[PDB]
Amino acid sequence: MKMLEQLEKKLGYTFKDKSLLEKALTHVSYSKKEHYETLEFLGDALVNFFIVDLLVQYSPNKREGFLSPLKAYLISEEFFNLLAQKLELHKFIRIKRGKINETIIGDVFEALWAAVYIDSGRDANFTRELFYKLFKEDILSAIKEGRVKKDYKTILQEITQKRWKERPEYRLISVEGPHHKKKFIVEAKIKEYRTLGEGKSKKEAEQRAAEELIKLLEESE
Amino acid sequence: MKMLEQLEKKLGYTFKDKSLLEKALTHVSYSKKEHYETLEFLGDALVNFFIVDLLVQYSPNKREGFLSPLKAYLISEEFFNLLAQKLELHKFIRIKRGKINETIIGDVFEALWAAVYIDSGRDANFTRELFYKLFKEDILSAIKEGRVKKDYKTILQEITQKRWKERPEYRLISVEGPHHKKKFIVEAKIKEYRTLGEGKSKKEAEQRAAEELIKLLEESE
RNA sequence: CGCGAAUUCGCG
RNA sequence: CGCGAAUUCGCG
RNA sequence: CGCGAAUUCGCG
RNA sequence: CGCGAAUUCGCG
Repeated sequence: MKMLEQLEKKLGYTFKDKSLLEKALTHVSYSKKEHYETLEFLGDALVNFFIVDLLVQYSPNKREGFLSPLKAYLISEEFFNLLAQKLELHKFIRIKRGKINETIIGDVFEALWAAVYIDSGRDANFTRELFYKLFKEDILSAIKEGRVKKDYKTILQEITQKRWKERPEYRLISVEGPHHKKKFIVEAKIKEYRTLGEGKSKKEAEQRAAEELIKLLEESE
Repeated sequence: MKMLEQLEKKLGYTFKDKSLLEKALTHVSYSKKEHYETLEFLGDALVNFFIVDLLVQYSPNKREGFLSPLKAYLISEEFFNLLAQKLELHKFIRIKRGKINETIIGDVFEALWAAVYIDSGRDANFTRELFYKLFKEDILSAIKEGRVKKDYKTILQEITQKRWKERPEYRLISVEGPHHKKKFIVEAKIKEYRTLGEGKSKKEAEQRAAEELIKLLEESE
């Protein structure tokens, strides 16, 4: 296909089986029999490994407390899209009109790499170098500027300020258990949408509620 | 023969560098800045990959709905402990005798393969085979035989009947999500104790709840 | 112990 | 319905 | 679990 | 209509 060649040209790899490359680009809404779903599964574990290995090598601090935040960002939907954009993935994806979104691009990106892996005769070392060739420069850049992930409270506040010029209100509902290992439950509220959050401290609880309240706000669109 | 050599043989690999192999086997509580924390962080990613590649290649059903639960069981410390028996890590692991539990063994399991990976000049392929060499059948064995999920409810019932002669009471708290994928949340209670659980079905939720209820039904009387 | 039932939970 | 478990009741 | 059905939502 | 998710009722 005139299109597959281009995508291959960008990756610097030619598939020994065009049906495999095509499968990774095909969404379930295009072909109920052969879609990226399964490769997506394998790519998740694959890309995860590539990124985690780059992290433990180029991170100024090796402790888990430090590395965890960075990983959360590196394997996030957001970042995967940035990297998928260097290939213009949306252009080559085969899906039904109006069903595409950022969650999808992120997955085909994962599947895409599971494809190369398998098509290269499951050669891990090879796939990894190809991946770094195209993205190592970008990954080390994120690690260096400490790019983390915004917590739910900050995200919620922005969402609710973008739409209503208002901020949610958290309130303490109840307290329970023992004094040493206390249980908190807070209520996140915006307009008339409400969610509850449970946790060890008032803050963590709020973080939970905010996360919930964000899900709720999504569907109300 | 030395401790290491004894393991290197049961592992089928002779470390170029001994320090690395002995680091993966150490617990901070013994070696202040020479424990497996970091290696474990990479090993996790490395092993999750080794498994996922094997799972999506030989699994009967290659649907994400089917594989997802299988994975959870395959990379669980619970399972890693079973695989670990092949080596009896609970014999070479260096630690202040009196804290070595199940989790630690798992972390060491992951941390070990990370050591192999590095000492092998970071040859994922090589390390992967060495892995299948030892655990391929075991994994395949568990992949197709099926997971005999733990019946927390009945167990929980066998306890409250033993200590209070009264069986537990479950209670639905909420139901969220689209009707094609509802997400339940139930609250299990006994006498004056409470715990929550959530799942794709009431039964599932009831289990996740009767579970946490047991973990806490041992932190009192 | 065996036989027959009940209640509850689980699996099929 | 069947199997299993727990706790009961009856019979042998 | 198997048989017979209802309801809601998703997918062909 | 057929698949699939969830919730139920009758029978075995």
